Amino acid sequence: VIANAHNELIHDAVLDYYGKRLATCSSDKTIKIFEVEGETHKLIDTLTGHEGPVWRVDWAHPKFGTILASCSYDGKVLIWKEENGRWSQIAVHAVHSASVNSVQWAPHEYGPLLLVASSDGKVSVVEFKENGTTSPIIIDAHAIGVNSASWAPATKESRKFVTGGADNLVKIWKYNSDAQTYVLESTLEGHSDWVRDVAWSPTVLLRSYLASVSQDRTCIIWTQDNEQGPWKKTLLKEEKFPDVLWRASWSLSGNVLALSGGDNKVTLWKENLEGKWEPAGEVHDGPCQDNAKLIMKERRFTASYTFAKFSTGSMLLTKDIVGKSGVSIKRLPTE
Repeated sequence: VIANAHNELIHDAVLDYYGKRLATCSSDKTIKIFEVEGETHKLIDTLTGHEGPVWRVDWAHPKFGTILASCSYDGKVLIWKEENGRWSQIAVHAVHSASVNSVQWAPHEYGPLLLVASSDGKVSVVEFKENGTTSPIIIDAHAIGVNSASWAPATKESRKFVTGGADNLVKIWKYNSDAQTYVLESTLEGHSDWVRDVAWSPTVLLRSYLASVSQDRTCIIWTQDNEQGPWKKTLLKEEKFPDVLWRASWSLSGNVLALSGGDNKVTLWKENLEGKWEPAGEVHDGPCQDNAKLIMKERRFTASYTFAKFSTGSMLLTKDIVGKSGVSIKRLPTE
């Protein structure tokens, strides 16, 4: 009836490719690594190096070894690697001059490719190559600041990714061989406030599925039937959600969408009739019977902030301030 919780200001978490390694990052500048087995989480190492709140973390594909990517408000991205049980920092990606808000590895087919979004208004793509053919591609995306960037599924010029800025816009970028960089292929203007997160669905059918989440308390599903055709705008539901939406995540199959924010619970959404979206599920020292405050004012984060992410093996990890790791992981059949 009355619960005493730990300092769970965890901002992000990610489950590796099998489901044996969990990583969480928080506002207290620390990254934790958990050994996942069954329904219990074993802390094994605390990674330190960031001089500010850590916003995101993302595992690389196991075919590159055990590699973790983390980004922070300190404007830096850190690449961590485990060698014979030894966790060591093996890279510093500090090209951005402002809070780095998101990081995500590309589809393995492209290689050890990292996508980065920053409040400095730019997006960087760095192919780390262990033995050293490594130059970064830097792009101006959302002058007023980029909040999130997400890769598109694999099918060089076929490489694509979506971004969401503090200018209320969603932008789609494709790689151009002749230009030697990613170019703006589309701009979408559905939202009336900060786009908190954008997610490109891995589903492989006719249309392309795209989900944008905004500070205006609405979610938009973007669709594209033919590869060069326009982009259709479709509100998830007709009316606004009670509160701010923070995150969106597509399951690796079954095309199910997981929303963080809006209602007081992580809500799932599936599409079962042409262009109709409906709820398909849901998920639910301080006693509730420092500077993180300021940085969150500028970052416009509130107390109702939460996250949720789909993972291979059909898993969904959500924020749970009561767990040992502060994260819950439920396997979820999605078809």
